[PDB]
Amino acid sequence: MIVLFVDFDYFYAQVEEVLNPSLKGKPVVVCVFSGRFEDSGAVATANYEARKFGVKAGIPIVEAKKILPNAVYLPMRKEVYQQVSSRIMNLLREYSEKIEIASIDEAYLDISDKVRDYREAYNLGLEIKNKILEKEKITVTVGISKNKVFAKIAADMAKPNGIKVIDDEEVKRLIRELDIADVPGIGNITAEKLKKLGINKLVDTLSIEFDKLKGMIGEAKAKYLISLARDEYNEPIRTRVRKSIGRIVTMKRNSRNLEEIKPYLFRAIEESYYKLDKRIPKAIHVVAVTEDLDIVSRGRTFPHGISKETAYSESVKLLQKILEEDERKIRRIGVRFSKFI
DNA sequence: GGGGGAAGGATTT
DNA sequence: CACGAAATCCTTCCCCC
Ligand SMILES: Nc1nc2c(ncn2[C@H]2C[C@H](O)[C@@H](COP(=O)(O)OP(=O)(O)OP(=O)(O)O)O2)c(=O)[nH]1
Ligand SMILES: [Ca+2]
Ligand SMILES: [Ca+2]
Ligand SMILES: [Ca+2]
Repeated sequence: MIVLFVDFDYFYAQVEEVLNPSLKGKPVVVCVFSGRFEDSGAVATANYEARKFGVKAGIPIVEAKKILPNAVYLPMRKEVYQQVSSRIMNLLREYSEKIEIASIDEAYLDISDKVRDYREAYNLGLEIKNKILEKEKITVTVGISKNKVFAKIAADMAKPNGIKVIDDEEVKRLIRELDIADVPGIGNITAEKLKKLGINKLVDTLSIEFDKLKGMIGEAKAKYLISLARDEYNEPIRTRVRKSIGRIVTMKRNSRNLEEIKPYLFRAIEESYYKLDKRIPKAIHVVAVTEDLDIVSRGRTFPHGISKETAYSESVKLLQKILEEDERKIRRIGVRFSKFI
């Protein structure tokens, strides 16, 4: 079982770079301006020239402006990146059929066939990096191991613009040397729940009774960590398919006024439908980010599809339902459509 | 007891 | 201060064999 993971480097930043070469070399920060005030918003991502000074995805634009005032700040253009991504995903098909597109810039290729050992894998890794750097002028980091989880950790260790093979000899030492927090799927919250159990490496999972672990982190993730530590993880690569579409927007001000909110909620629906393009959804949820970044949502599943007019009608009710309960002001508002016909 | 759908959340990338 | 989008998993509630 040989898995090849491809991760496009500082993707958005790099695309903006590609589209305007003069930018290369300078510190670039791709932003998402909320429009509340001046420079309100957050960082979608940044290139390494900015990354090394602490400017990273998540921080407010204002905190980034404070660290690197003379860096280039571009608005985020999601659509563009999307089409550059897909074109690259096509070039990857010319190397395998068994492909899983995890995100806008991640992909696992099952190449157990077209190879047989790692020496001929590290080669296909270079055939792919170079191929991509050529047709689209974009650098990627390749990771190669026996399963998706390790294929990915490989890339993490080798980025940016790198390639790495995690055979088996080392997979053994990693199950003991790797910090549990650096395991895909283990977030900050899960990483911390694992300290209170004495789990600081994968191996420590074998030392704990399964039930005390299922109670702390749930069964799924428990069976996940164990399988990996017990070195028998083998999830397959498969074609993932869109299950939901949506959009959440930020309001210029926080409010509880229905008539003051409806315009944002409607614009969200309008955009969601544009993206739905031909897909008919049976389920709708109205999501809201309260005044203290807490996520609230209400929904309804219908026996039939949902016409645009129905959606308008329903969303207004679901929002009212939200204001009925939570007495907190609303900062962000949006919708999501699922259960397509 | 346990299937199976719903809904509202939690957590991760 | 602190945007966005989508997946999976969890706990709870419910109708009913
Ligand atoms: N709006 C927004 N976009 C994000 C965020 N994190 C990642 N993205 C987007 C833009 C990133 O270029 C893209 C790929 O994510 P990583 O692959 O997580 O980001 P990036 O490629 O810059 O770093 P990397 O190549 O993985 O070392 O996803 C985020 O927190 N907010
Ligand atoms: Ca990544
Ligand atoms: Ca990446
Ligand atoms: Ca992690």
